[PDB]
Amino acid sequence: SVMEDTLLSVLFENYNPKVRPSQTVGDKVTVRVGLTLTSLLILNEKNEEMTTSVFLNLAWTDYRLQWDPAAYEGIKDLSIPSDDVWQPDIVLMNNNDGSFEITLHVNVLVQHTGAVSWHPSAIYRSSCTIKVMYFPFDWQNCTMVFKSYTYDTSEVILQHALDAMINQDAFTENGQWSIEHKPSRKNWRSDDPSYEDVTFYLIIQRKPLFYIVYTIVPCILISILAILVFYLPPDAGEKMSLSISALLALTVFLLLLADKVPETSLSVPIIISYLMFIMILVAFSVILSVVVLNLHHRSPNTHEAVEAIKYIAEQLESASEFDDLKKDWQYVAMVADRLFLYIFITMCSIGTFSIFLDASHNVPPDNPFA
Amino acid sequence: SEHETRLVANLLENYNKVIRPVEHHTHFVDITVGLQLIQLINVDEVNQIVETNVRLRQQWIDVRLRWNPADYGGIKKIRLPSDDVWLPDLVLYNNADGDFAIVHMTKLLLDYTGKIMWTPPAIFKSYCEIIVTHFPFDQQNCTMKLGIWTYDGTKVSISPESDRPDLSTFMESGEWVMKDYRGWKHWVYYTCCPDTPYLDITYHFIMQRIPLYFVVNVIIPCLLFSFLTVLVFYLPTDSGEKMTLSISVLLSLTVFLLVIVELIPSTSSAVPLIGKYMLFTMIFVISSIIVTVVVINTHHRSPSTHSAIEGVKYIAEHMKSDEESSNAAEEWKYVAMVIDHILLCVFMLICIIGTVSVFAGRLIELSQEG
Amino acid sequence: SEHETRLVANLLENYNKVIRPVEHHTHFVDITVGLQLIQLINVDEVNQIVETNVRLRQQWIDVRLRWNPADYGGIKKIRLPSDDVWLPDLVLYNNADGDFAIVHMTKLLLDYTGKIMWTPPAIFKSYCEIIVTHFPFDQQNCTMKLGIWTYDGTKVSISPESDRPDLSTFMESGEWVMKDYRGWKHWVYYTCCPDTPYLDITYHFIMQRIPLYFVVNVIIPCLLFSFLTVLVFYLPTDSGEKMTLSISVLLSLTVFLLVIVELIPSTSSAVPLIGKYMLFTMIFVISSIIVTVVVINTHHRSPSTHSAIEGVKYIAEHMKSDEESSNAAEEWKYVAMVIDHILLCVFMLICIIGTVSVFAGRLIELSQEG
Amino acid sequence: VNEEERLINDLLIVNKYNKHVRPVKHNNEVVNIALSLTLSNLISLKETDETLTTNVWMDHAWYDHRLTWNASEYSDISILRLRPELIWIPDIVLQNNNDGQYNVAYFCNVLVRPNGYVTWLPPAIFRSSCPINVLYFPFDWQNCSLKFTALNYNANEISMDLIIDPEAFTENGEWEIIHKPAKKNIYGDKFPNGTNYQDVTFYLIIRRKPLFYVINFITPCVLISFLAALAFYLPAESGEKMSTAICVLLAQAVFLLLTSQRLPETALAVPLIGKYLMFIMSLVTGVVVNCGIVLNFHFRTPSTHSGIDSTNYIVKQIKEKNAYDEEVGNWNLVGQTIDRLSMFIITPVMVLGTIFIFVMGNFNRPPAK
Amino acid sequence: NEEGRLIEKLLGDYDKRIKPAKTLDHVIDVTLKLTLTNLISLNEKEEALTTNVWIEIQWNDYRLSWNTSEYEGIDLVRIPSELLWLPDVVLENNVDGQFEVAYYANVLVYNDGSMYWLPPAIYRSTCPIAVTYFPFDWQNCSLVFRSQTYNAHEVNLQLSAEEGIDPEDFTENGEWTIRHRPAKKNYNWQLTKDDIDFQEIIFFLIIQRKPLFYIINIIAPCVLISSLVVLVYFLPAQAGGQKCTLSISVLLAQTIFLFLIAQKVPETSLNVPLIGKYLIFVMFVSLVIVTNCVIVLNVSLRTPNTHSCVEACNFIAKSTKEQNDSGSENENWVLIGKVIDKACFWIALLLFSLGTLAIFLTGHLNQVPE
Repeated sequence: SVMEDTLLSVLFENYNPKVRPSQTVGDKVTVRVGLTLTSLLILNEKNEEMTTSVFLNLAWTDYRLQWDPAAYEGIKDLSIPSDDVWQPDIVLMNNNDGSFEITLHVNVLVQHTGAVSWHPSAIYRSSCTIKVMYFPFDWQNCTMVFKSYTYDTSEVILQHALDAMINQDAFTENGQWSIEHKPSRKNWRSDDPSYEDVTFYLIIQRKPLFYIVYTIVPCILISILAILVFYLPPDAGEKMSLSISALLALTVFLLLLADKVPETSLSVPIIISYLMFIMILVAFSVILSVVVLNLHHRSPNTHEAVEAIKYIAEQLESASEFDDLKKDWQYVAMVADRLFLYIFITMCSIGTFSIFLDASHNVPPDNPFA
Repeated sequence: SEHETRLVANLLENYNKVIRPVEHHTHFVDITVGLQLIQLINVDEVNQIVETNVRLRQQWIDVRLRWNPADYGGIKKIRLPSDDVWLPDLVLYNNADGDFAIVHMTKLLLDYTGKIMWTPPAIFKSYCEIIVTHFPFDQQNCTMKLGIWTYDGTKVSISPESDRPDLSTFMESGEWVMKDYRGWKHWVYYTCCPDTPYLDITYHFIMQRIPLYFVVNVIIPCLLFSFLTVLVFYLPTDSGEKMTLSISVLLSLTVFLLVIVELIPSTSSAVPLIGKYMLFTMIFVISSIIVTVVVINTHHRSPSTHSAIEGVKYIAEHMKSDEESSNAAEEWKYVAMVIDHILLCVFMLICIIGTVSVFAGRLIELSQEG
Repeated sequence: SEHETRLVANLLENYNKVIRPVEHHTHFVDITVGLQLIQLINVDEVNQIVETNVRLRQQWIDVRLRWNPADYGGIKKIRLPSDDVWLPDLVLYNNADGDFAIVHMTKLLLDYTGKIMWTPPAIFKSYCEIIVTHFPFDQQNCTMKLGIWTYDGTKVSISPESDRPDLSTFMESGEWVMKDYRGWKHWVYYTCCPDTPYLDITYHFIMQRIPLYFVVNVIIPCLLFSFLTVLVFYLPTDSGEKMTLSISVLLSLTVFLLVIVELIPSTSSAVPLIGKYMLFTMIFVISSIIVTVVVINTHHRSPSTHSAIEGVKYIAEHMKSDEESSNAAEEWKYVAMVIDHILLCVFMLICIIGTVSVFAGRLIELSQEG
Repeated sequence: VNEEERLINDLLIVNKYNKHVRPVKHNNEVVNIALSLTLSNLISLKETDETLTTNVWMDHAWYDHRLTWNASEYSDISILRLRPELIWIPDIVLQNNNDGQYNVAYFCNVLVRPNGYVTWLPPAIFRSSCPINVLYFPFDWQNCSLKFTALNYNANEISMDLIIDPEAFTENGEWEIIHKPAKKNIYGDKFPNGTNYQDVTFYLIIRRKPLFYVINFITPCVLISFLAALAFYLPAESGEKMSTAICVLLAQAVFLLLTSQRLPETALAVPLIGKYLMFIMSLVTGVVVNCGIVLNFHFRTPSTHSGIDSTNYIVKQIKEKNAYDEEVGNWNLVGQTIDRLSMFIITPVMVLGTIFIFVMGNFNRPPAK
Repeated sequence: NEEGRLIEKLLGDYDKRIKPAKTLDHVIDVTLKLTLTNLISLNEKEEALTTNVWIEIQWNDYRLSWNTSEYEGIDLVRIPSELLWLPDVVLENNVDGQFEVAYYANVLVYNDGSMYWLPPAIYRSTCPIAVTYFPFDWQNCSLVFRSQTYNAHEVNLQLSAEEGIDPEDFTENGEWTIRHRPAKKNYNWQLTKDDIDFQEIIFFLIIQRKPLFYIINIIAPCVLISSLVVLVYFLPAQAGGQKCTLSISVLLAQTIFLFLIAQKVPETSLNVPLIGKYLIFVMFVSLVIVTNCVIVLNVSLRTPNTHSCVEACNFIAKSTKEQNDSGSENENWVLIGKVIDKACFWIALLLFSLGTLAIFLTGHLNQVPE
């Protein structure tokens, strides 16, 4: 009773819905912003698009809602729909690639002397620079800048919790990636009067090892038929034609591979590294098989009286066997041996190279997890 | 205090939001547009659709918003939310594919005098020419008109604000590149009606396309195929033993050319390139076609290639000799003298066609690169 | 005039729309519903989705709408805005995949008495069985039940009105054809609860599907592939000298149909059918494989066809006689006789299992055709 | 008329009743709220990303003490309707599966009992991120956990107490629903200094995998394998089909490669385990290897891959001489090795082929354990 | 000039949902017209389209002719949507999607009570293009639209030219073309048996398409293909013995290519419309290509196999010569190529005929509808 109807009344009599919990132009209302992440569902590492979900915990004080006996001293804590406070119509300078879901228009926790607690989980369409640099083992970092899209920091100050909180705090276990750390730094670019956005850093690490495995098999298994086509010559010289069949076959195979590679990066591309040199490794088996094909080509051919008849017989046979013996002199196997071992150098050299680069790529550019 | 409540309430009462600050029958409501694309998110030259960042600077005056010491004296310039304002139905003429995004419920600023600005952070859906003339090396100028939508120059007039580039905030992630962009004003009166119609801002986007990755993959299997067909020439004249062997290649390669066709027309369908680009491939690819068919039909062009005891000896020797003849006949079929002709016949052809393909390639690259 | 203001004012005060014209503890609200289907713009047999239009002919009564010379007298039948009506949350039980569209904001039929109807040109997306047994020749009857959503019998009741076909306005551009369409009513009380539950209209769509496009191309490559198989068998007789050639065409054949089955899975899962069907193709074609298995295995089935001066004349003709009986050996295996049994053996067996394929295929359509 | 005008004026739902005020008899323990979960349908499953679109009947109950009516409300009709904005509605949040706001399970018509007890239960088209993990593929196919409850209120403003999942499991799913337990609870946490919001915890333990991919996929293996199997039987019956035998490698090779290509395609659409994916590609490689083996083994050997008297002696010389050539080749033939090859092809096919369904079983036995 | 009082006067009596109908037996005079401006999506196989229509709306309601303070002030007024009778437009046969931006827009009230309004609308529709619209003779797109609310005994729509156009702003990036746009104003009475006519707006659109790009992709390949097979056909006479199988390699290659085509463009017609006539020539000119193609191997399949001590021994050896000669003789009577050579000219003129039959007829199906 103690002026309850009175209080109650006066409050709703004088209280202003559309007003800011501050008095004039000054230090403003110090709103607390801090989100405990739920998990993330889709990383479009290719366009640098980020759809995650977290809690929008906001909290500041409404010294305009401090109650009295019944709602203050009666029930120190009571729930009341928002819709009555300035809400950070927050957009993300890079990210905020789309609207809020479970972000605004939801109830809030209002304390006795005016404290306000609003904890809503939400899904948000963002876009961070995971750029086409989300695959190097050295990976990269990003700028996630949150802030309102009609308000300018003049009638409120934004403030954070931790900066180490981490993003693996609610990292998706469903992620083909991994994370090292999440930096959180408060910002106010001076290119705009409006103090604004906060930059949040993603020192992301995404190592999904699954198909590069059977990709290796081509390179090496194709090599099987490759070393084979380079081995088949002094193995079965008649490989002559069958050889060409091999490369038709070998080339179509690698071209189909050419088919799956562009359409697969089509959703998760970054630096060429792997492709850069396998591209070379490609060109390598490609041309090596084709010049060996020219190795194959280079051969212009390969690619008394009684006794007289006898004598005429003696000369017939012998005469042309030298001729076909000439073909021997012409297609001997010197090259095959020499370049099948130049094949030895080439393929085992260029092989242990990307082997190496790849080797160097996973270990060397790994520690910049920062 | 200072007429506190009397101040605020009076203002609400006699003021109709929907009213347009019409001032006598003349100048119309003078309202100016000023678009600053902060940045672009994505574009589809094929479907000529773009999602872009726009901060619309909208200006106009409402002499009804002028004040005295009890509104301007309170705090010079202040923040009043939109609603109460008459929002020009802005519209991109041949564009407009989408609603202005974040135009709604934003705020504006009123001066001690009245002058108001409405500059809400937009990003929207666009629709501009690309025609099959945008992907050219010689580009096309995206004609984009902007201006008042349902009001005439007698009720209202949209005017421009300034010059500024489109590559000022052009997307570096675009598969295209900018030349220049200009925008000049205009008033459109129609021979239809004797009346004076709306005003408009006309954008002109002059940019040339094609990211270079494409460039390399395609022309190299061509010089690739060039060498196999090059081999298609040299293989036969230096070795007609694997004519059919090459039969294989002819199959494996035009099919390679066939499947490359699925890939690049979808590219074609993925990105609108001026068809006159297509003829490059047309004759080029098709000569691979006319040349083969002749080269290999010719490759193919050849009939079959692609005392008494003493007398016994002479009836027998005579048998060996006319078959001797016969052998020479079929060889008199596959000569190695003109396969050399076709070699230089066409290689000059290829160095002609090729250098002719390089011709227009080089030529308008003498125009584009400029 | 005629109690002008007194008549419309009184009507608004003591009139309510939230309420339903409940009349004592009995038959519920007499709801008369029906389908008036005149267009089926889009449907997918695969996902069993149907976006059609049916004017929702509703018919029921509310005495409160009865009038005298001051509303009936005004103009017999008057049409009132639907708002005043309690609109049922009708919905497709195992369907309802979409909102009804165009029902809101419409006209309502009122009578001097009270009779009322409102046939809304409702268009919506539906969801009913088609399963893999949707498009056979023997059809399936999509069970479509419709009735009040969240209201039980104790408050509202609906009932059929008339029988009307489904083909009355069935799509002549449909990839299907109708046979019959029946709709009877019922009330569903459940063993769960002792209560008397909602009423509903159950439609059953009986119609056979499948254009003949997929059909023409399944069988063409079959007969054509049976031509090459037929060649498969005949060649060893007319050209066994190309058994290897045969091999090539089996790599050919095999890849082609292995690729044919690729199409199937895409198309089949892209357009629904009862698996029992592909079973036909399965063994029939594994039959060409099982048979080429044996036939070419059998085709390759064979070991390798897959004085003293007087003295040497004798060592010599000896040389010749040894080899001659020897060449007789390889021909001893390629007897050119079993080759004719294999094509006839299988020609009959393919003419028979083909006629077998032909059998259930036609039997099933001597069932469908019906 | 029995005080009806007056009484609903007494309740005035919106005006007299505090709809923005939840009748929890003021600050105390809580309003006894109860949630009931019944899945009406499961339309889409995404095993790979642990996401599910499913329909639920959001059966809700709580007593609205200000809702109790009198004769011309209560007894006039011991049951009546009242919209959401005129009925207190729990703010049920799908705790770990509402990362996709609820549809038409929102502000819907509710049921008004006579003595305040109210009943609101409409349909929920929802999306969830259930505990798939890369362990939602072994045969147990995990247990999908979900919690439901009134999000906003705590343990002194709300108490929610507590149906099979296969009750409305979708029959067009590529999986199988084995069980679905239901038990409510309430729980505070470390950073919170007080207990609150009670919830409906419903675990769904399921299983899935086709008996169809097995069909057309192993099918080609014994068919293809017989080719490679015959491959070694065929080197005997007629190894002379050198080039043509070579053709088949190209051909059995191109077949092999994109077969594996279709594999990841459906793979990405499905998080496949490492245990199974290897037996597939391991064994096709077994043939791939032996195709390469086929190569060499099929082309591996170096070669198989007195005057009148004077004259004819010349021929007997040329005779014998190239007879040495002729034979230098059969030296290479290596034919008494033939059977052992295809015998030691049989043995291994038996070894590995068995090793797989041997392993098939050694893991087929323990789950059935 | 009573400016305030007048506004306030009518608003007193101002009636919303009531039509400006003098009385009830002669309806109001409603004017409408549409100027096409965007034909956004042509999915002819499903008969649907999306267009930005200028909905020129006009009618009369002197319920607000004004005085000196509003009529005379300015013979022009722009008053909000929700403030006068509004035609809820829709295309009977087409509009399958509620209008977008076609309503809720500023209307126009001159001074005598003339009302003008014109919102732009992007919406979906379903015009003809039913197993026809792909010819050279075009199916006239007939769209009739009217208010879907009331019927012509109270409402009456007007129109204008029914002779003059759809190509007014027919899109230049359409894969088609328009040649005429007729439009009639009419009453309501359809096949379905509806009475009380509500007038509507008929939209004829007989348009052309088929600007083939795929034509020569189809035309040069087939010639290359025909030649390829004619290679198969004449190349044999030129080709060596190792060519029978040579020819085969081509069949394999020829149809690998073939059904790949069969898979390529069939896709084409499913994503876009369909028609069988043009379809018939291809597959059957294609099946004949295949036919004489396999016929060829069956042709290069046909033929039987081409697919004193001194003297006693001199006697017998002179026999192996004549003996084997009889054998090589075999070859003769077997491979005397009467059938083959003639097979070249067989397909040749047959080629000319298949071609002439087809392109001559394509000449016709372009020339009758020309």
